[PDB]
Amino acid sequence: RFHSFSFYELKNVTNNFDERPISVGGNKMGEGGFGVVYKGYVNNTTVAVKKLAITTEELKQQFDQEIKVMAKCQHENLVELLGFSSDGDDLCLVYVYMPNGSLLDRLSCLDGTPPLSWHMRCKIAQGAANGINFLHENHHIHRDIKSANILLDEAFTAKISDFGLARASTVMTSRIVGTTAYMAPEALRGEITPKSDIYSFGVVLLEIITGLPAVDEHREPQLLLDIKEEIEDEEKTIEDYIDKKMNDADSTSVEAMYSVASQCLHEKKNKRPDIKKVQQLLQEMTA
Ligand SMILES: CC(C)Oc1nc2nn([C@]34CO[C@](C)(C3)C4)cc2cc1C(=O)Nc1cccn([C@@H]2C[C@@H]2F)c1=O
Repeated sequence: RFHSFSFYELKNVTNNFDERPISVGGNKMGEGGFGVVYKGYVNNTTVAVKKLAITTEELKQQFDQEIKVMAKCQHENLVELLGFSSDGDDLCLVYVYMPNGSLLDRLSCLDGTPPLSWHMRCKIAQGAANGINFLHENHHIHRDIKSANILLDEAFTAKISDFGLARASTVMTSRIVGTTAYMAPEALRGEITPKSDIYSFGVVLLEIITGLPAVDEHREPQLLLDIKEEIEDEEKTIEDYIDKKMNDADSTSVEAMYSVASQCLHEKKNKRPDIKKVQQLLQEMTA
């Protein structure tokens, strides 16, 4: 069901992979560890084209791993692969365009976008949990859950992205991959489990509550997961950290979200809630 592109087609529709940012008149919209994301225009449709940039064989394995997961993983809250380019030296993945970009950039109001309302933040968290539930229900571990990997369409529907590190689902690995500021302690040690996705989602819930990135070079505490200490050690309250760029943050619902995040962020994996419980708790917050 995926359209095979020749590489030259993608070169043509991405202004020959103009690496300049969109604002500078280029085609680059963002980047990750595994490739650079470009805006493309194919058959009157705006698309996202990720050109993959780790040993070369491993890059191909991740390329195909995204294809295999995407082939079986279709959901409202998962980004949709449209096609690929495997011919040529470079590897390309073509996705449905997401007009409102990443949750990370929207939380930071990048490029002048308005602050997200608390009501929309709750819907986004629910949508993201629905996507993770689909992955876990179909026996997949994302392994890179983070706000940069939660994309938003024109209606701000949340869509989980980047299944290159995804795995089927005790099991350990020589390769520790992920985003350290979001990873569970067991994941930092090479353990591979769906419970590590829950911990990373807890950091995301914290980013949503506070509007702060998971790590900020010029910030103390520099890691957001550390603020869970100040709350439990009574050094600070969740009030002190609630994003001030909001006018509709009911205290009860916000404290409800911190509770879900706190449970997700227990260092012991087996004490973490499962995704269905996380779904249930998040639904109960808006009820
Ligand atoms: C987060 C970055 C990397 O992506 C985007 N940023 C955007 N910023 N803006 C706007 C518009 O007006 C603004 C003020 C600037 C917001 C629109 C965007 C669309 C995207 C996009 O469609 N991005 C992906 C779609 C599908 C998949 N993947 C995964 C990487 C794999 F391919 C994507 O990254």
